[PDB]
Amino acid sequence: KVVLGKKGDTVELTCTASQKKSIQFHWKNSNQIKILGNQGSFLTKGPSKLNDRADSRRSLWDQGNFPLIIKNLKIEDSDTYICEVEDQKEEVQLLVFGLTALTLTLESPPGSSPSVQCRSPRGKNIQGGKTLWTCTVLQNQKKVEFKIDI
Amino acid sequence: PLFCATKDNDDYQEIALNVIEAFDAWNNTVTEQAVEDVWSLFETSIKPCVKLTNTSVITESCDKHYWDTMRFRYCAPPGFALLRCNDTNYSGFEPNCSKVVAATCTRMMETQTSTWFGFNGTRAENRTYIYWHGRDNRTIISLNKFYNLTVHCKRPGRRPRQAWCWFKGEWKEAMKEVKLTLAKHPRYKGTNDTEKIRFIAPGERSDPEVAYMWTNCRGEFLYCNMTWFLNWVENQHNYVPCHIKQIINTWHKVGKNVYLPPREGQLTCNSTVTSIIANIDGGEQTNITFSAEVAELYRLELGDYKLIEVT
Ligand SMILES: *[C@@H]1O[C@H](CO)[C@@H](O[C@@H]2O[C@H](CO)[C@@H](O[C@@H]3O[C@H](CO)[C@@H](O)[C@H](O)[C@@H]3O)[C@H](O)[C@H]2NC(C)=O)[C@H](O)[C@H]1NC(C)=O
Ligand SMILES: *[C@@H]1O[C@H](CO)[C@@H](O[C@@H]2O[C@H](CO)[C@@H](O)[C@H](O)[C@H]2NC(C)=O)[C@H](O)[C@H]1NC(C)=O
Ligand SMILES: *[C@@H]1O[C@H](CO)[C@@H](O)[C@H](O)[C@H]1NC(C)=O
Ligand SMILES: *[C@@H]1O[C@H](CO)[C@@H](O)[C@H](O)[C@H]1NC(C)=O
Ligand SMILES: *[C@@H]1O[C@H](CO)[C@@H](O)[C@H](O)[C@H]1NC(C)=O
Ligand SMILES: *[C@@H]1O[C@H](CO)[C@@H](O)[C@H](O)[C@H]1NC(C)=O
Ligand SMILES: *[C@@H]1O[C@H](CO)[C@@H](O)[C@H](O)[C@H]1NC(C)=O
Repeated sequence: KVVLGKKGDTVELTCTASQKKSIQFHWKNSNQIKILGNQGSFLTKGPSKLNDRADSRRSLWDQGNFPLIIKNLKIEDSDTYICEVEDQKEEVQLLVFGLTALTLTLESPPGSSPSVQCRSPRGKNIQGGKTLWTCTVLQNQKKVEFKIDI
Repeated sequence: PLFCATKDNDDYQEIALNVIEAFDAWNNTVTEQAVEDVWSLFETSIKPCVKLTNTSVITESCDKHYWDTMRFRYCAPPGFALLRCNDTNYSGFEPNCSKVVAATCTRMMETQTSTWFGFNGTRAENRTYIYWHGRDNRTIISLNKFYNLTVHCKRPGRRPRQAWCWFKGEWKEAMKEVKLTLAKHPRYKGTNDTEKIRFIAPGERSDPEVAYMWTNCRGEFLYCNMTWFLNWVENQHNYVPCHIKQIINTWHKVGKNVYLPPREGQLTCNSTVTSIIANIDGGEQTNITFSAEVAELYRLELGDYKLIEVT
């Protein structure tokens, strides 16, 4: 699974589990450093950079859903995040980029080399790389659309 | 549904049975009911004025009564019976316990609620042993009563919401014993043995009850800062400052309870420390971080039981 979000937006990284007995979920990153998890109805938060921005809908814990919510994204918040309950573990890759402004620039995570492509309402494709109506950046299957003004 | 006798006590001797049974501290209807019942006792012992749930605000009659009757005992419902793993090698999970015994009712269970440490437990013996989850590395650690471990907290007496707690006892060597018995437990798991095995607090950005050590004294919820107690026993004091709160987060359900302001007098409690609640992250180095899982207290108290049906 991959999710991609716009810098300064929130994303809800989903994680779900089918156990009737009461369990402890964990979220961590590629480095195996913990961002958050539960202990009963309490929320526990590891020493990661995310904290402040990292949270979960606790009201959904009782029925299996253990989401990781990051608010106000930052390019370096891009990572492969892992939700573990016990022995199972879902992964979710997050990749976040925004558009500065016209020479347009696309700051992305290091590792990802994306391409922005902008198309006007009746005028057509201006496709590039990092530097350059609706601007779409491409990575994996989907992209994320943007904006322009005259 | 197990009948929950109050207080009984201790005329409930047991008998050896020539059988093999599977035991589990977590997947277990005795401990699963214990947790619910303790949660129910939690809301009646210290009475909340308001309860905030996402959707609603529940206001009820509160005051400053405090039920100190913290011990109870289960007995089997009709057509069922209690078995127990009387093997000393039990570590909260065993599919082939051959030392099975049977009783009419369970041992005494301590109903107190706390994080990091369990207090006034039954199940204190002359050994440190470790209940360890079947799946997962959730654990509750019994401490050895050889080392005369207590906690002793007071609020004078001056400032209405401040308090200290002294950790009396041979903690120096009780704590290295738990480190050492983890090192030769059937899940070491990646470990060097001592020195490069350490106790760790959860993040401060965690809930108050996780970040601080939650407990109560004379019906007042204290929250203490454990950094001095952690500096002592790793690297600096055998006491800690704790501060009282009225808004607290509920351990079992998602919500907040608001309580009345503290008592006027000198508060003081004498408590025997009997368990560490923790999670073991084994390093191939390892860290044992303290937990606020709470329900696991009751899994130490009754996790060696099993309710079987007689058809
Ligand atoms: C662990 O066990 C001890 C012993 O039962 C608990 O402390 C005892 O419990 C309450 C307060 O927590 C005290 O009872 C009250 O005493 C005052 C007079 O000081 C009186 O006004 C009340 O009517 C009531 O009798 C009791 O003094 C206290 N005793 C000792 C020796 O500490 C303790 O609270 C337990 N710890 C936990 C964390 O549950
Ligand atoms: C319990 O902790 C251990 C750590 O000792 C974990 O089990 C494996 O540990 C080795 C190295 O010690 C790693 O290479 C494996 O990846 C770990 N296995 C996993 C994550 O399944 C393990 O994290 C914990 N046990 C469970 C059931 O989660
Ligand atoms: C339970 O085991 C202990 C020691 O392991 C023993 O002393 C005791 O007599 C046993 N009781 C029964 C009923 O088997
Ligand atoms: C839970 O315990 C019961 C009885 O010991 C058993 O039938 C079941 O397989 C156990 N595990 C789960 C996951 O339900
Ligand atoms: C009691 O505990 C201590 C500390 O672990 C141990 O050294 C001693 O041998 C034990 N004594 C008995 C009688 O079991
Ligand atoms: C154990 O600690 C308690 C509480 O401080 C104390 O009263 C007692 O004298 C200590 N020693 C023994 C042997 O019980
Ligand atoms: C405990 O005190 C330390 C030492 O200054 C402090 O850094 C920390 O914020 C306190 N703990 C918590 C959970 O706030």
